[PDB]
Amino acid sequence: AATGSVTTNPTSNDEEYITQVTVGDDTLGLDFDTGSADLWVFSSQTPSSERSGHDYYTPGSSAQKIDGATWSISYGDGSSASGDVYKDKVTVGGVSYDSQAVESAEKVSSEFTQDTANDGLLGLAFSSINTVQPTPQKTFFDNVKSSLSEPIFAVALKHNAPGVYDFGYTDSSKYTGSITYTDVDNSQGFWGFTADGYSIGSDSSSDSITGIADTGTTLLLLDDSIVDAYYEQVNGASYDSSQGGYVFPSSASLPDFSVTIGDYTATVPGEYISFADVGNGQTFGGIQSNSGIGFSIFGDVFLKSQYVVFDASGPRLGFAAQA
Ligand SMILES: *[C@H]1O[C@H](CO)[C@@H](O)[C@H](O)[C@@H]1O
Repeated sequence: AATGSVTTNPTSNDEEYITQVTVGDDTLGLDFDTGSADLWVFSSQTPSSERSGHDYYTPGSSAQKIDGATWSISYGDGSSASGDVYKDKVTVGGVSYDSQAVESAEKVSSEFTQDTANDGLLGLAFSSINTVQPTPQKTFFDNVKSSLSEPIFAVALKHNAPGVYDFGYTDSSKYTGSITYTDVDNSQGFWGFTADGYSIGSDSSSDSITGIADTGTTLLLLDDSIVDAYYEQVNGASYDSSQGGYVFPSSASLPDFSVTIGDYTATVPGEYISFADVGNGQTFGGIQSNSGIGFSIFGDVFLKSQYVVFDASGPRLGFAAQA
């Protein structure tokens, strides 16, 4: 079909969002990641002991191995995954591509194994950063975009509730008002953009913020200057060394945080900033430092209050308030 949509649901505390997709003859839940250009899956090649409890892909009659191709992805916490590659049919809510490069996991870390609801990743960043070697592969969106009514996909992640991913069109029932666009910087392979300004509570700043829209990241990661400024507004807040971030009394009042895009305000309700309970009557904040990254990451904490349009023409990023 020229258009299609899929339901996406969050795991506990909105840590990640999983979306069902069909790969070959199998159906499994993958993490749609606009910060990655790889589509990898738990498979029949993954050790039985490592895929226990997971839905997985078994390369069948429609699979065509890309002989000699390998892939490997490493994460901050140390988690990793790697394996080989096959081309096969991938279908996302009616939109499919018959020969999508599917990266089969031959090994994954204990963290991945323990996260039984997560059976892989479906990268939505630019193909320029796909990790397959010796020759990188095209992402799903890159393969199907010309066949869509419009070369775009949109995301409306939600807090503790079902959300959606739209391909080839925007769904007017998911947002209010009109969509406001801003130019995208894909030089690093990400959906990079620059917010014109921001505001902590009712205190606005005329300074811009440059970063990327990443559905695969849990929190809203900003510059220390801004993170420190935000928690200065939260009574009892403090940096918890053992938690690796700012925490505060679970009952503390949290101000909203918004960023300005053109004439539109993308507001993160203070409610979403109270991320997770860490015991002792303390809560871990949804806003944390982007230290080490070099730039800001507009992750799920931020995205789940917005309807975001990823437009390949430009490219550009659009924002609108969720209905
Ligand atoms: C994708 O979405 C378009 C626009 O709503 C539909 O016309 C099509 O049938 C498919 O559901």
